[PDB]
Amino acid sequence: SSTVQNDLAALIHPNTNLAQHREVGPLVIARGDGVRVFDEQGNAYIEAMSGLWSAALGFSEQRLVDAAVEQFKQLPYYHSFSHKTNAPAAALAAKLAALAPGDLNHVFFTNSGSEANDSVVKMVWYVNNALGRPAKKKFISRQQAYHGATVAAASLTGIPSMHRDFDLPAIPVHHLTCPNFYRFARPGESQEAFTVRLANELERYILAEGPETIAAFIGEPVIAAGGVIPPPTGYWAAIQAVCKRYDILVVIDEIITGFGRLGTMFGSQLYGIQPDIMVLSKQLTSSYQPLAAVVVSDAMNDVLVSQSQRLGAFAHGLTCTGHPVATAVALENIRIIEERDLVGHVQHLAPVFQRHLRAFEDHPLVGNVRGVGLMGGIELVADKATRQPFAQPGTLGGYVFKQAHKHGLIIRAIYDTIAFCPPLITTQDDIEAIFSAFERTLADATDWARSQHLL
Amino acid sequence: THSSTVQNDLAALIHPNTNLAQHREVGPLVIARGDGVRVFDEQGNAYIEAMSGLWSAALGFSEQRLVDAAVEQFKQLPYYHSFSHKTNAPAAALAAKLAALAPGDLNHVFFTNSGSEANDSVVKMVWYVNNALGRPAKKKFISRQQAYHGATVAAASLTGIPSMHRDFDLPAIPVHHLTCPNFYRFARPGESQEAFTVRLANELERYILAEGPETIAAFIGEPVIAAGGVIPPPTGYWAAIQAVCKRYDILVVIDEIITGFGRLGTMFGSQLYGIQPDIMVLSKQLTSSYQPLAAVVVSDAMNDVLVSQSQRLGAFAHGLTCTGHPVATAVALENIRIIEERDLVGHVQHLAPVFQRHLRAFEDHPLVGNVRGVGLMGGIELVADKATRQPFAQPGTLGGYVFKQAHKHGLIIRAIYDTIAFCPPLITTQDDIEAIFSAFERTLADATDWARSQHLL
Repeated sequence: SSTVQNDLAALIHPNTNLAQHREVGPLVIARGDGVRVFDEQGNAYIEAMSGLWSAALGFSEQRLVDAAVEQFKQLPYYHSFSHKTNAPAAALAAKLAALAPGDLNHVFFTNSGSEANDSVVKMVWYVNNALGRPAKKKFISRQQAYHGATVAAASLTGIPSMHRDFDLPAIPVHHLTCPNFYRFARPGESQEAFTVRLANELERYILAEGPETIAAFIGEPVIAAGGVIPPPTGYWAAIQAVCKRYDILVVIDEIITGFGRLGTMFGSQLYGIQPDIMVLSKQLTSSYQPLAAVVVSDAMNDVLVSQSQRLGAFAHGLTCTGHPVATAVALENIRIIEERDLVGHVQHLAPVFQRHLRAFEDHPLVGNVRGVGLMGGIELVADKATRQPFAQPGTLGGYVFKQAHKHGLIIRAIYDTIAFCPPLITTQDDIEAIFSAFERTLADATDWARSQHLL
Repeated sequence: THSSTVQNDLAALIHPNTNLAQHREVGPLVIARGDGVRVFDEQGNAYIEAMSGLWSAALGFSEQRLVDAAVEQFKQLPYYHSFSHKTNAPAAALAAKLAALAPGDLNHVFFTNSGSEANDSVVKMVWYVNNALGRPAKKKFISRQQAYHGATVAAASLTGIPSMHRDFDLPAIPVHHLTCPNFYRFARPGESQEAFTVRLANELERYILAEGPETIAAFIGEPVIAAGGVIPPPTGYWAAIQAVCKRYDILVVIDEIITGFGRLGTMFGSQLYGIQPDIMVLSKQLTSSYQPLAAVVVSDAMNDVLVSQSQRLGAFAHGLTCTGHPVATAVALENIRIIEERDLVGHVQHLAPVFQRHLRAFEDHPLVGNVRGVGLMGGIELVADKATRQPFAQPGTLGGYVFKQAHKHGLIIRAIYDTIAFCPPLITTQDDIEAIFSAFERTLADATDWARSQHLL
């Protein structure tokens, strides 16, 4: 059987229209090279999304392969239960502690960001039980947030299509307004005034619920999967100021913004966030190995230790927690990012990247352009004057996603917002190639949107 | 002075399933190198890994063919996702291979990284399918005391081991836990195993009728309870449980994350006990843990409802970044190929009688209350009084000693409170078995002296 035939017979795809899949079948990706991937027939595509916002070092970094191979040949697997450990997992924990801001000094490993955020929920409940605060358990998130796919993590997620028919949220979570200035600012309202309203919304909820029942706020510094939405001016100062006055932990999900994506090593630096807990994945390993990390404070670790003293063990763990090959790849991935000063590279490249995005502001299909560092979004709308969404949201974005392949370009459509998140290794020439292909794609999409009567 | 690894670990690493307070005092044991069924620490001490790590390293700790499979895939495509119709050859081939191996019409496969994610995915799929069918009340899960199904919030709610719930506010989804099917512990005086099975089936049916079958979506269970104490089911259990579930249209979810790929002497434990699952979950031996991978295999009927939902909702809005990871799935494919090529299921069938006899040699030992096991899994439960089956005053005190002391005799086992578990790699030889139990004999002698001096008896 062909790969296509194996796929159509047996594979349930994630985040895919499974009915349309029976008709159109899969696109088989066969090979990676730098910022490009190739399908089974040999067609080339510039991967302007780094896959899933994650392949920081591109798709053929032999030094990551080498790190995996070297570890495989010594010890291809061992666990970290019952005091057992391995050298890469311990070295990576120490490295993440050295990189993370403030007293974020203690690291717990998982396979995925979803597991990591599940672990945060469990750790926070555990610590507040240990502290004699058994009521202090509710989480606060936001509309359009993305924090993962497990039952708890997807309850923190605030994208409504990810809740529909899954009975989510299934744990106590409140979702604030999405901090999207373009979409929700009032006529003539400044970004600062929008932030005032968002911060007051958060505090109004805390006071109505009772702060003694609220354990934590979780958020991405920039909302990615929900639409590439940078925060409005002053937002993170205001949110932290509120949370600090109620002993509400600030959990910062850096699974996409971490490791240079915004032009600083962690997005928390750019926005002046001091997290109580920081969550990392994706560019942590360039997704060459499944790995995520939860980084917590000395104070939180001390409570975890006092719990083991009275309960006998920290009764939480995954079979591959601390996997020696996964953590060895991450350690090498970080070393490359530092040795090659890729954070500095993003700083150098971000202006031309952002300029290319904003060149489309006057385009007939474009309602808003936004972006920070090496992440960007171009939101297409049915009417520029009224910011009107399309009658069936995603109709035009879905076309752009498909049609870009014909021009050798992979982007990701978030309904009708076109996302860009290319590898940290992207060059000036790569940027020009991305936008040449996107120009051709958007010209096709203009003909298509007009014929389809979408505008 | 401590090694750099020890210093790094003590400064920064939060350990899973570890006493974090004791860890500050005793520090970590650094495992450095693998060699077949053995591992070596940083000091050069050697250990026969009688647990395959975490019940999982089926091919042992130095199988170069799995390394080769990872390398060959790394050189072509080190990562790509499976969202938005994208796919890769190893994930598609592995899906087809698992569908070919799985019983009945378990023909459709969803990939995750971990068993916990997989069981979380099962919970979501079951709720999704029941909403799709216009049955919004049919959502409750049934599990069992001492079950283990993972560590995420939902999966750990299905887990029935109380220490894994304590201070975590679990269960946190609707679940009911039946009696643990442990004949040694819960049989009445003179009761046969078949009679105990009847009582367990009637317990399940009474619960269903009292709750309302229209509110109950699924039963989940391991064929043999592993992390909960190596507890095989009593005679006829699975036939009886399945019949009740079928009577009330309750899905049967079989968690083969440990029993899968030959552990019990059949490719899947469902064959040994005559289980036909609606959903089967796989991990661990799937890759010998060389790569994080798990799989959910569902029936045609389940898949048809998932497809009808995408028709009306636009997408199956569920997925992990590394779902279907090409390196992880390529390693799993080669792992299965080696199991088949070397007929390791047949090898387990040959080893199992010898292994089980070595376990039962300890039945008459003064510390041993019960010996149990099937295939290449076994457990030796230590008790304070054999006549009354009395647990120890502080459960785990003796088991913890045995765990520590076995290292001194070159042996790694796992203590489940005071039950000693054995689950060696599929590649274990008869010589290896003799070495395991020679070292365990010496450890149990040490423990008998220690238990006496400690006044535990």
